[PDB]
Amino acid sequence: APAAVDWREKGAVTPVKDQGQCGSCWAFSTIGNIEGQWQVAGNPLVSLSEQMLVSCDTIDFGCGGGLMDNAFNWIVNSNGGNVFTEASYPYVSGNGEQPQCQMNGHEIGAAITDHVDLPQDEDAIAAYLAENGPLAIAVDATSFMDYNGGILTSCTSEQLDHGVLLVGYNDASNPPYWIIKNSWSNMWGEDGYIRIEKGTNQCLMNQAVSSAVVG
Ligand SMILES: COc1ccc2c(c1)C(=O)N[C@H](C(=O)NC1(C#N)CC1)Cc1ccc(c(Cl)c1)OCCCCO2
Repeated sequence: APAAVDWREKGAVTPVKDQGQCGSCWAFSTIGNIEGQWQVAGNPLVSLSEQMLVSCDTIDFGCGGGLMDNAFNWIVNSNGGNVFTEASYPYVSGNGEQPQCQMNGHEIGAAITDHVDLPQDEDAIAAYLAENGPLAIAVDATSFMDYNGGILTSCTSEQLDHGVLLVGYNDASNPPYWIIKNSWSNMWGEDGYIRIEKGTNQCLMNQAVSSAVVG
């Protein structure tokens, strides 16, 4: 594995979005992973629609939450692997509420076929992240609330409550660390991002790692 990766540089990362007062982090993590897997599949990097999932995902609970795996299933089983652009289906549940699903009028910006679950091991993950790009992961976010910058090495790691996106890492560093993109706008952490210690299962990060599949 490389000493450090960061798919933000490779241009696989859309800007930091805001999920608002709605429990749709599961939908951001999902979309962000599909954003990066589609880019890294050699396409124009494009912003995909989180509102699609929030309003239309019948396997999940919209603004009440969900699982990244179940979004991946619903996009395949229910939407023929199709994903609408942000542009054509903009995010509107920012202040907590859940508009009805509208299937028409939007434009497809990305397609998928399957998803995969990755091992609860950290070098393993580092090995998939660096070969494939941003990975949908779930975290204990308890210590994200008080986060203000730098490398978190004393994270509460007792329960998975939050979907986020893993975009890079760095072993050359003391301690080594992961780069994670959040959905709490660029006014939080380090312009939207948080760095946590790598190699201790910080915030239980290796527990629920997944990614969609393109082509
Ligand atoms: C289909 O709806 C479900 C079903 C089971 C759920 C969860 C949602 C769940 O608790 N999801 C977390 C979540 O939705 N967090 C919110 C935020 N921000 C809405 C509160 C975000 C989340 C939390 C934990 C997690 C995953 Cl993959 C996602 O790993 C699985 C741990 C137990 C599964 O908990």
